[PDB]
Amino acid sequence: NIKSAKKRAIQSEKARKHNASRRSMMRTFIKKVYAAIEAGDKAAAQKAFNEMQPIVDRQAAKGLIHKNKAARHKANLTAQINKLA
Amino acid sequence: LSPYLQEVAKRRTFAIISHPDAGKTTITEKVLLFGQAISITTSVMQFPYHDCLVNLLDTPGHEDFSEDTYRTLTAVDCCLMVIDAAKGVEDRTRKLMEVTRLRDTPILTFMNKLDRDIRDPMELLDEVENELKIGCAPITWPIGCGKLFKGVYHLYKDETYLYQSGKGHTIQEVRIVKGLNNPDLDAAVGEDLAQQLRDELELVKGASNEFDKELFLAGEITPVFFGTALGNFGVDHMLDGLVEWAPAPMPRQTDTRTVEASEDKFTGFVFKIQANMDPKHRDRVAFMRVVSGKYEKGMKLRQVRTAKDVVISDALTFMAGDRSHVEEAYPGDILGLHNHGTIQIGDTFTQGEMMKFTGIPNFAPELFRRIRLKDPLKQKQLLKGLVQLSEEGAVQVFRPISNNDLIVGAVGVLQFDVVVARLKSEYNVEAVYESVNVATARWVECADAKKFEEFKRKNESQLALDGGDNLAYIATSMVNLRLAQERYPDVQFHQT
Amino acid sequence: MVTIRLARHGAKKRPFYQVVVADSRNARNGRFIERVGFFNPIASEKEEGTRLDLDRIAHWVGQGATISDRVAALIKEVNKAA
Amino acid sequence: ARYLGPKLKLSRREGTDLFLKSGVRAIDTKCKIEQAPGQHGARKPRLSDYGVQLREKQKVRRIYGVLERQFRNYYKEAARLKGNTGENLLALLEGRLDNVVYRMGFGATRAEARQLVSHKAIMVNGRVVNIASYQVSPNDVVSIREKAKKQSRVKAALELAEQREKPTWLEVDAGKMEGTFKRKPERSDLSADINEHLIVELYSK
RNA sequence: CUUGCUUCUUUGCUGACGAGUGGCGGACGGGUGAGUAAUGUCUGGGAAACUGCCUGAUGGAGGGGGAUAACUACUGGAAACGGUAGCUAAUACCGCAUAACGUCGCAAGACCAAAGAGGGGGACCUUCGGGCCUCUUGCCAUCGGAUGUGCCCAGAUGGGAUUAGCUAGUAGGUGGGGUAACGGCUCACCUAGGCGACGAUCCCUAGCUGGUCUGAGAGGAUGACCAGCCACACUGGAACUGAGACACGGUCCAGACUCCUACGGGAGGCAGCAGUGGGGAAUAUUGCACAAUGGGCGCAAGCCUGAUGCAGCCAUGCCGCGUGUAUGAAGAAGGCCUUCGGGUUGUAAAGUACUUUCAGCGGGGAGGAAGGGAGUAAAGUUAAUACCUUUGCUCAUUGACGUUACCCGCAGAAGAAGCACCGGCUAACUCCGUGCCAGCAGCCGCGGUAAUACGGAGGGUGCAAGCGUUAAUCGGAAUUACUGGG
Ligand SMILES: Nc1nc2c(ncn2[C@@H]2O[C@H](COP(=O)(O)OP(=O)(O)CP(=O)(O)O)[C@@H](O)[C@H]2O)c(=O)[nH]1
Repeated sequence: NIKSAKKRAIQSEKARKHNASRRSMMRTFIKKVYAAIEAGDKAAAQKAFNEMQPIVDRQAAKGLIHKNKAARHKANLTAQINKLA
Repeated sequence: LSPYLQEVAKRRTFAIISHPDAGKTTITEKVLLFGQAISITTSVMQFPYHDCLVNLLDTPGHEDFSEDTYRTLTAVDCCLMVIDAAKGVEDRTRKLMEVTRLRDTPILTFMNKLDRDIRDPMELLDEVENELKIGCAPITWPIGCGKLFKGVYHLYKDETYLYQSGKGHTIQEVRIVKGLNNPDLDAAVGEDLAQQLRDELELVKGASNEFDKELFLAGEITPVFFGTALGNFGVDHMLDGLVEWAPAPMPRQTDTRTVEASEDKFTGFVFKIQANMDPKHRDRVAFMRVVSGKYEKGMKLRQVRTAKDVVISDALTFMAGDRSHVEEAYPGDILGLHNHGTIQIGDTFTQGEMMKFTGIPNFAPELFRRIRLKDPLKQKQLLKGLVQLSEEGAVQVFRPISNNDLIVGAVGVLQFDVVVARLKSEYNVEAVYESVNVATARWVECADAKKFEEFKRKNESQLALDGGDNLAYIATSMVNLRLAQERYPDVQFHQT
Repeated sequence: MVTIRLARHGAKKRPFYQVVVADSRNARNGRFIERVGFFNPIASEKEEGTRLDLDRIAHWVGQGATISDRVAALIKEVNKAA
Repeated sequence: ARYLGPKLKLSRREGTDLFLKSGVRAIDTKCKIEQAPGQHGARKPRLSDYGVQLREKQKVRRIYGVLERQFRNYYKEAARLKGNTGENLLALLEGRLDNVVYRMGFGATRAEARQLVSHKAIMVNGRVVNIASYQVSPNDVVSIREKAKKQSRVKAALELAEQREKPTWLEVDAGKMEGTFKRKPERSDLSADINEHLIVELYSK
């Protein structure tokens, strides 16, 4: 529709790559740790967990993650990596 | 030296009037080209023109038509005539000159159809000056006869232009030759034909008069102009004459005195209710006389005949024919407003001057056939929408008491206008015609109180409702009107 | 955001306001938590012109209710020392 | 709203004197009362139960000048009050302002009292009242404003007030035309003739 | 050229302000009940939760970097609408330091953030960009309160058995993933369970409720206007932004319908306010203003608000007032009846004396108005009598309604009464005209040449700016009987 307030549309377009791209790289790091779960190497699992922890806490800080999803990821992933180790 | 009056002077009026089959539509469509912007409609073109902003106002040209122009030649200060040579000065032109002599309008004429055969110029000017008893002063004359018209030779401008064929679609320019006695012009045109043209210009200089400015306002010696409407040539020189010859828009008569074009209290009364094309709505029209007073966006008009303060903020300007946005303008223009069955023809407007004008021309029409409601479902579109057309000057719908056989009033003959108008968004009934005899003039009359009551009493089955809740009597013969005159209806008479 | 505001009840050309605690996303005559007091602007000098219970108002101030201009003017009308 | 017609035909129609033609003059005997209500008034009717109910209702109404919807509103107001309906209905009929102006003697008939109320002359408690159906509260004072006081029309019609019973529940000053309203009238004080029970019978079904 | 009178190019240096980046609002206000028989609503509980804007408490707010719009040069398209190559700012974006009762973990341990702006100024210091001191406001993290939202259970919430079997992500469990959160919400494995005659599955209908009407009550229909919830935004599906939408005036795709085109492609969704076509017996103005409230943004002044406050139309419903009152017999004229004596219309009308509600006109004139702006004084704050908050106090004031409500004056009964019925139910009688015809009628029923029933006249009755008819609900109808039948 013809409206002066169409700026929130394309600006959300300006969002829908970048923030989501961050989410993209976030979940791939999570999937990387799942590769360690398919690897059996507990040292590589600990290294991947230490690699994914500050970026997922930063994504929980920037409003994308609501600090309970990332808490659930840290919880069940910590449970997997100390059940394996 | 305020700019308000300086652009009052930049607003001028030329409507157009002519003979049937003369070329109103082609010349208006080609003046649409000149500013970078049969016959059943009216159209107003304001303009995007450079020097001034001179309005147009079309009208259907016939004898059964053109009851529009009897009351909108009162609106327009000037007059454009279009006369063909095959048609000449006929009864149409005599009726239009009988109209224009009553108000002394300045008249510039335009001889059209230069592609076909045209008689001798002196014979046509003698026909004008004899059958109109009004002189003229020619400026040019084109070349020869038939299809040989390929130039224009000015006298008071001393400019010689040539012509190219097939320019009806695009705007093209032909090169300019300055001199009058140029032998290269005689080689490009033709030597003997140019010598005949120079001899005819010498006959013009020896058998005519010169131009006037104070007698141009009365219209005694009306100037002529030449050229075709299809060849994109002859009307390009009209614009300079429209700028230079036409005056300021004149004052118009009221009951008290003439109201000038420098005062206030906007005098925009309604001239025509036009034959409306309906996308989704009516709005009825408001063509106005707002010569006096510059518009305001939130102005509150005053209906004088009902004496009410009516807030009207929406006003349409006719920019290039399309009904444009909400726009205010400079005085000397014609608007269009949004009415719903409230304003009739000639309803005056001021800001407190509770007086009336001297207009209201056009009264009565012959009585044609009927409404008999084919596909009789949904009668309400003709019980409203033709009574909507009953406020117009061409149509006055007559309702008899028996609730069937409703008479369409026509003052002309061709009722195909209403038949085509019955195929609109709110018009869906056909009503194909036949022959039914109802004779003439349902002469409208509404007498003073206590005396027309017994007249309703004695022949209560012989009345008929009209458009606008009137009761003329009933007109089947002249003998019944003689009995009505014998019945003595003393009346405060208004014709409507 | 909760607020204390007028509700504009009454009849046509007869206003009768209802000072009331309600959320800002609710309508004027819409949903409210509870009502406290009332105000009548056309109330001339008679037996009663304005009732206003300051205890619940102080309780909603202790919760974070934003007071509008007319309600603050009614608080300055119902003065603690006057 | 108002009848404005044959006010003396109604007294022949009910048979009893409805006091619509009270006037300066006494009991008229100028219309052949009780023997000619109309054209076929010599007939003796069957006069059934609903007949006497309707005659009693229209008798009380054309005494008090109240229309039917308005009297049904008075019955609905009297039905929800305490005590009994029949006393409360006649108390609400007496509580009309034009009836109080009639009992004070400020006008000969009831329509004259209604006109005197309507023409901004009757003023109670310092506030002028135009509606004749004004419910008169107890302990009020009614009078006439100084711009409309004693233009003779109150005066001679006050002499009729010297011939009436002059009831107990209201007192007139008769020196400055300032009446004084008092407690509500008892059933055994107002005119001793009309029957509320037939009205209760008619509005009970 | 009247040399400080006027003309006039630069100049963001100010008051302010198109467009642009950014923050908030757009998820509220408004419209409709299409869909929906339980994914909905109501009643009552519950935890496995969220919560911007409001507010309380406790701490931080340190140090850096890279792009980009707007702006330039070229260029595509008719328009809608961009692309390429450069420059720049932020409360826009992204790293680094730093953390706690915050997140994970049994603990050890690991990790997580920001943003600064506006006003005034003493000393010092000014590369003279300003630091610095104070106030206001904004930001980040946590614990909370309130508000609103998400989720679960029980009961209640139409008909049909001429609908008796339904279900395969179906029922449960384990494990992985996903949601602010439990959850077959979603996938891998195991078992055959689960619903149902106290109506499962299927069809039709329907937004639900507080409530409305009727009824003594129990009940019956309804739920239109006021209000709460749900659902929808030409149809369907889908995600993003955002705390809150899987979105009326946001995006994309597929379909239907109008319009433009320079034919390459685009614009649109009044179940918003107005208004129009069509439908139908039936429903309004393309009006004024933020004066007041409320909502959004801003410190504030100010801006928007078709919500609202009103104005216009419609007797649609209720209420009130008036259309005169007193007197007035020759018991006039005219109409109707008659036993032609007379009666009725009828104190009705004429006449006389007063008065003018409401309309017409001419003048005063509240209240809906609180606030906000400027100036002054005092108390806080601070180094500060400067800035800012608050309270008295002085001035100019803020009304669409509005030619306001209301009051006074002018004139003249002057402008203002109709509709149904008259055999019984049920209020009221005759005459004339047809003649089982014309016709009336809610039921019984009249009219066949003496009609209290049809039509007309007179008179009366009833209601009153309304009156009759039609359509719907309840009562009477205890003729759906649970109260209260056989
Ligand atoms: N070749 C040519 N044909 C012309 C010219 N002017 C008019 N015509 C033709 O003459 C006819 C006139 O058409 P039109 O413009 O409608 O005439 P009109 O004057 O508007 C009709 P009316 O007088 O009723 O309003 C058309 O066929 C048009 O093509 C001209 O200059 N050249």
